[PDB]
Amino acid sequence: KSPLQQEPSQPSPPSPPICMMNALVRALTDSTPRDLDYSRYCPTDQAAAGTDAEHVQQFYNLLTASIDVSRSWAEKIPGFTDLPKEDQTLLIESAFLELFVLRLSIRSNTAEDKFVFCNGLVLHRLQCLRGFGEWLDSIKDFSLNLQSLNLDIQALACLSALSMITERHGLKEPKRVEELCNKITSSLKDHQSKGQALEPTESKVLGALVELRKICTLGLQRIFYLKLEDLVSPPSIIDKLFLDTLPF
Repeated sequence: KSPLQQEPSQPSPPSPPICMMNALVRALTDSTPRDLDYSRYCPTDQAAAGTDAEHVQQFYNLLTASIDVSRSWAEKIPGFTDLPKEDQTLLIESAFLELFVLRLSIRSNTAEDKFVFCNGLVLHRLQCLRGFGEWLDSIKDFSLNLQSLNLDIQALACLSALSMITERHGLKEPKRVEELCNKITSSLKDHQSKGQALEPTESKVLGALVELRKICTLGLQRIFYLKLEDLVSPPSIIDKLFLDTLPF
């Protein structure tokens, strides 16, 4: 009598408003040290006296703390949990080095040649030169460029989420990760329109994004040689990350 065909053409009322930008910023502000720790901070530190083995030990200890902080950072993000369990794990492991570098560069001061970690620990430049070496130096150069961009708090919050969220390879539903990426870009996009220019600085971000990626692969390269040496052998979590992640 009355058959149905074609699309329903339902307007579909808009979803209720969400403070997406605020949530990202809130998480970003809490994951920063206040007390600060300069007990081991020194103006001069030459690579010597167990430089390799001791520094390598320091390297994993810092990352172990960094990844837990990164996890909490991801956990604070709204809609992060909604993604499959495996997706959330894949995103964290792949983006752990990127988040550490990105967050470290923002917090660090290139003019002062000092690096401030999310734990408040400061390793100047030479202190991390023992292992990172030229790898650290690249981060300092990257940080200077990043500072030039400025990137407000809200803009920065979306970008850190953007770095964390991206299509990998054996992803759970590429679209789950992409869905979240679009969500971050939605908040971010309105942020870029807030300024008088109304021009998105994403293109500038992508140029620094490639450089950021170079650091991510550089981190893998440095540790690859150190692991062959096996000065102290990486922890299960960090070694797991290396094997789980791929250079491609």
